[PDB]
Order: sequence, then C-alpha cells, then structure tokens
Amino acid sequence: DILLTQSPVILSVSPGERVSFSCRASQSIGTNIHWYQQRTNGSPRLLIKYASESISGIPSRFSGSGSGTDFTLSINSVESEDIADYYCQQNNNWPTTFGAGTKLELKRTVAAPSVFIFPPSDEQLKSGTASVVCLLNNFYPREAKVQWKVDNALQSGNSQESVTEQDSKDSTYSLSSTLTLSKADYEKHKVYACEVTHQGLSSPVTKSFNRGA
Amino acid sequence: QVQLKQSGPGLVQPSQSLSITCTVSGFSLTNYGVHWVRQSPGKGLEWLGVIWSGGNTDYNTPFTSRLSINKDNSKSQVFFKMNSLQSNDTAIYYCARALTYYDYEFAYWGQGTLVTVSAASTKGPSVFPLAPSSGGTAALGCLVKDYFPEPVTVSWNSGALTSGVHTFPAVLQSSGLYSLSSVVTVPSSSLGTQTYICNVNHKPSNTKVDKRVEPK
Amino acid sequence: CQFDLSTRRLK
Ligand SMILES: *[C@@H]1O[C@H](CO)[C@@H](O)[C@H](O)[C@H]1NC(C)=O
Repeated sequence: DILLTQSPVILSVSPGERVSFSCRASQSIGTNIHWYQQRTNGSPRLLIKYASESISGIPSRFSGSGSGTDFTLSINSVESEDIADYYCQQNNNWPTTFGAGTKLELKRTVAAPSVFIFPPSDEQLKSGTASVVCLLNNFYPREAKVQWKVDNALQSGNSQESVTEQDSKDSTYSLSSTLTLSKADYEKHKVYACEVTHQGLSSPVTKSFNRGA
Repeated sequence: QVQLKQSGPGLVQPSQSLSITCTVSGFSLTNYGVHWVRQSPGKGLEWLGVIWSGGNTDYNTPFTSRLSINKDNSKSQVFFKMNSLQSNDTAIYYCARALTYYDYEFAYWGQGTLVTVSAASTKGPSVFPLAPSSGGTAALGCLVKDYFPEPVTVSWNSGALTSGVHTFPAVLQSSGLYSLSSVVTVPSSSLGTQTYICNVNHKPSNTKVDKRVEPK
Repeated sequence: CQFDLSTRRLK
C-alpha cells in the first residue's frame, strides 16, 4: 500500500492569508491524488481531482499542484467557513489509500465568554440525580478555566467539560461544564457557583444561585 | 440531483454482523459503481470495497473474508454486510459514488452511518430543560442524558431555529452512557411570545422526544 | 491527531 504522509498535522492561520497543505507518497504516483474537505459532522467533500483539476461547485480559492511524491493543496485567501480537516487520496496503486489529514484552525481577536449557569430541573430531581450546567458562550481562544464551588467547598472530579469545534461564522468556541451530584448531596447545600477564567476577562466571572432563592 | 442515503446508526454485538443499506437516486446503479469507505479513530479513512455496474465486486485485502456487497438495480439499493465485528471495527461507514463509472474520485457521499461495536445495551435518553432566568440576551437549552450508543440529533423548533445553536460533543460518563447539552441564545423579550422546543431523536433506540423549555 | 466519531473532526 502507498503510505500518504500529510504534514503538518495542525495548521493555524488568520483570515485572508494563504495556506498550503502537504501530502507526500511513499513512492511515485504521478498525479493520481485527490483532495477532500470534512467539516464538523460532515462527510468528505471532493475539492481537487488529479493533483490540480477543478471540481464543480468548489470555490476558486482552492487549487492544487504537484507530481511524483510531493503534492500541495492551497487556499489563497482563507475564510472562516474553511475550518475543517483536509485529506489526500492516492489511486495510482490498488488499493486506494487516504492520508491521515491536517486540521485547519483559524486565529481571530480575543473574545471573552458570556457565562450562564443552569440549576437542575425539578424533572431531573425526580430521578435522584442533579446536573448543574455552566455555559461559556462564544469565546476565543480555546483555553478556559471553570472552577466549581458548593458552599465554598472546591469541587473536583465530579464535573465534565465539552467544547464545540470552531464556529464556521465567527471562529469562536463554546464550552459546557456539567457538575453532577446525587439528589441527596444537592439537597444538603445552598450556594452553587462556577468561576470562569479566560484571557479576555480582566478578572474571573462568577455565576451563582441559591437552591430556591 | 445525485444523492446517497444510508440506513440509521445502531449497535452491533461483538462477533456479529453489520448491515447497512445505501439507497441512491439521481443515477442508475446499472451505470455507476458504488464504493464503501469507513472512518475509524485508529485507522482513519479506509477504502473497503465496491460493487460495479455489471454486478462484480472488489474487496480490499484485509476484508475479503468477511465482506459482502450486493445490490438491487430496480430498487436502487446497495447492501453492505460485514461479518464478525470487533471493537476496533467501530467507525463511520459511508457509501460513495465516483465522477466517472470506472474511477475512484469520490464526488458524492452518503451521510454516513456510525456503527458502535459493543456488548452493552441500547438505551434512550432522558431530556431535561435548561431553563433561562445578560444585556437582553437569554440562554436556554436541553440536557440529553444517559443514552447509548452515539449518535443523537438535536434540532430546535423543527429546524426553524439554527442561529445561535450549540450542541456540544457528547461525553462518556462513568456509567458507560453518553450525555450532552444543546443550548441556544435568544432575545429575552421573545421568551414570552415564542415557544422553544428541542427536537431530540436517538435513532438507535427509536426514542423521539420534544422538550418545551420555559422560564421556571 | 485522532479522528473523533462524535464530531467527525480530528482531535
Ligand atoms: C483491528 O484489530 C486487528 C487485529 O485483530 C488488526 O489487524 C486491525 O488492523 C485492526 N483494525 C483497525 C484498528 O481498524
């Protein structure tokens, strides 16, 4: 099998800049290489066929070049909707094989998160479990700290985070922090606060509620 | 135009078989061959096989022993069956079509079928509201909890509400069940006049829930 | 980088 090595594994550029993807074959394959794009939750999208040939419906800012073993996919003016992974595929030798892909991340101005806190619903409490969700919305960059405190006790190990992939429109991330208690432990306390630290905040933002009022 | 639609995602027990149906339109299975590609965490994109216009099949070498592709030209359906699955066969399976009848540049793809190889049980999710309570912008959402396996789809107001929606990637809890939240930001003034429903559908369990999210 | 079945993106 032809081994296709794509480098680097991560690319990070700014809008309007030009970017290049490399895909190298373990032996000569002529120009028998194809390029695909995969957005979040998407299927592959054919961008270039046979090193350089255009595909219908693909924006003109996508192009390709190369021959032999060294091939390059290029975007001459990156837009926010170009956040995806990009793969190469060879079909000069059976069976056809794909590369491992390159991730395209986009830089942008710092944006502070908007923070919201949600108590557990009375519907969930009927099942003996309490979920306290802390939402960090539309921020950049991805680095963020969430600190849970129940009656000034530091929570640790009883929460889970989830970060969306980069938004195709404004390049921001959103983060959910879910603190999980038993209904017994949730009813034995009063003050629930998530403290958020981010580069775009001059000092940590704390959202809190008292169970009831 | 040209479309490929695959059967729903589901669980498969270890050492048991997998069956996916690819129904095509916009072209005839007598004029084009249909390929099958999978995408796993370990091996990435992996070409599996193809059934040609004339009915012949080629299988990639490590799968010639447990792969079987068939079709029905009249019903425009391609049938994929792989035997004796193990945990590392857990992947997204696609059906795809090339630009030309003989080639391998894949211009049209199916939406993908996430197959989970596991001995666990299929379990539908509970849906709990994330009720609103910053500068005239309110945040609300839904808690989709304790389901298995992935995936689960979440829309808002039957697709009419997409602006400001964030459905977070699912996380695996210590119980072995997944959980996620889907949130959206709306104007505070619309909380009185507009209804906000999250449409949750966990196809592996045939669990379909619509949750109305109100201020408490 | 590893492919993520939940997001269909590389992680
Ligand atoms: C699955 O494991 C087998 C060993 O039984 C290995 O040969 C194969 O490459 C693996 N496939 C993956 C990781 O997709």
